[PDB]
Amino acid sequence: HHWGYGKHNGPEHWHKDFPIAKGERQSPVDIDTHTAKYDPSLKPLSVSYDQATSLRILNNGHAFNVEFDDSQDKAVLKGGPLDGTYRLIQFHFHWGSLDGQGSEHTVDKKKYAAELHLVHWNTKYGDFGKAVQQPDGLAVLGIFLKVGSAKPGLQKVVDVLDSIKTKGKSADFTNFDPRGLLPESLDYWTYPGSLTTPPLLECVTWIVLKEPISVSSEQVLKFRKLNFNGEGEPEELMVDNWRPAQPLKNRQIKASFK
Ligand SMILES: Nc1c(F)cc(S(=O)(=O)Nc2nnc(S(N)(=O)=O)s2)cc1Cl
Ligand SMILES: Nc1c(F)cc(S(=O)(=O)Nc2nnc(S(N)(=O)=O)s2)cc1Cl
Ligand SMILES: [Zn+2]
Repeated sequence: HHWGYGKHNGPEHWHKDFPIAKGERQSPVDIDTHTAKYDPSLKPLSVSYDQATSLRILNNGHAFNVEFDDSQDKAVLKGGPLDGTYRLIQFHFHWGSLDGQGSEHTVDKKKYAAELHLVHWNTKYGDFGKAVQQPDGLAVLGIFLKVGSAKPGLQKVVDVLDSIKTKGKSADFTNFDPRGLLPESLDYWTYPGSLTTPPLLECVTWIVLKEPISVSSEQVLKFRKLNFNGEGEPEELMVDNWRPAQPLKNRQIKASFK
């Protein structure tokens, strides 16, 4: 039936309905830190989220998305390998059933407990819909989450999760500041890729931060209490909603740091 992360509709099945699954620039990929090359042509990365307007949080049966108002440039990503301005539309996470797995991208094969994706679209293309029809339509800022100390800026998300336990549920989630989810350093790796979930469109410039943010065991645990299924259907814990590393093929990963 519908794609998912189960044994019969998981990552290894997606190619049947979404051929691009075996394309040339699929994500995520393993980040070989030694093979990644520092790039001088990379302009300073700019993350301007002070005017961010969060609107709501929703369970789409695959993960939960915190959406933002992107009708105006309020939260934009610029600089780095990007040409132009990209507006934040939503962010979500990917996590595992255990602390030892969960991230989509990996660093020297190392898997983190989870991974944060802040999705942005290129303003030159008018809307998100048109942006996903362009090779450079999107820019996703990926941040790894390791288990350790609690991340203050993530608790507001964690505490609202009970109100959107099942697929289809959503709740007002205004005045949330995404800056509270950013690590100290902005050092990153970047490469051309795709969405990590169907339709797996290859319209993404990936920017993955090197420094992980640390979250508490209890914060991650609450992520695992969510449900893939709908309210009246049998319970299936929302865990391991990540796609494994895909072939890098003809691509190079650039580092913004030497
Ligand atoms: N417009 C547009 C786009 F959004 C994406 C891709 S693509 O990602 O390179 N190729 C695929 N086109 N459809 C695909 S799917 N979901 O496998 O059927 S992905 C090509 C074009 Cl031309
Ligand atoms: N066409 C199209 C698209 F390319 C993407 C999304 S989306 O759900 O908002 N975006 C996400 N889908 N995958 C994500 S990931 N894990 O960041 O690569 S972002 C929805 C539609 Cl309808
Ligand atoms: Zn994602």
